[PDB]
Amino acid sequence: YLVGPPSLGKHEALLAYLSTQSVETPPDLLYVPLSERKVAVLTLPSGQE
Amino acid sequence: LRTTGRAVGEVNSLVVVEAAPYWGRPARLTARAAPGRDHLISIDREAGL
Amino acid sequence: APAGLEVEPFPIQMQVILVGTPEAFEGLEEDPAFSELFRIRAEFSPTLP
Repeated sequence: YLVGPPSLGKHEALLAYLSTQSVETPPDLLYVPLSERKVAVLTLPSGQE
Repeated sequence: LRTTGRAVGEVNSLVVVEAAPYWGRPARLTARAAPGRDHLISIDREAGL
Repeated sequence: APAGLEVEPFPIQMQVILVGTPEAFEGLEEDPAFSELFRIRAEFSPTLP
C-alpha cells in the first residue's frame, strides 16, 4: 500500500513501473456452475476457455 | 495598521487567514497590563463554558 | 433495472468555468483535491480603480 501527499502522481508512476513487469501467462478466469445455485471460480491455461 | 513609529504594548502580529483565501497578513494586537487578578485572560480563545 | 449500462472513462477535454461567491468556493478550497484540479481563480472585487 502506497502512502503519500496528494498531487504526487502516485497512480501514474505506479502504473508505469507495474507495466514494465512480466508475469507468465495469467490463467484465464471463468465461472463453473456446480449446481443450479452454486458457482465456482475456475482457472484455466490460456486458450483452454 | 501602523508600520511606523513606536507604541506601548501594541504589535502588528502576522497570521495566515483561513477564514479568507490563504495568505499571510498583519493584525493589531493589544495587551492590557492591569493590576488585579493573578489570572491572565485571552478573549480571542476564551468565550466561557 | 435487471442490468444497467456501464460507461467507460474517457480523457476529458472540457474547460469547466465555475461561478460563485468567494464564500461559495471557500467550502471547496479546504480539500487538497480541489487544488490539484483547479489552478485558475478569476477574481472579482467589489471595487475598481
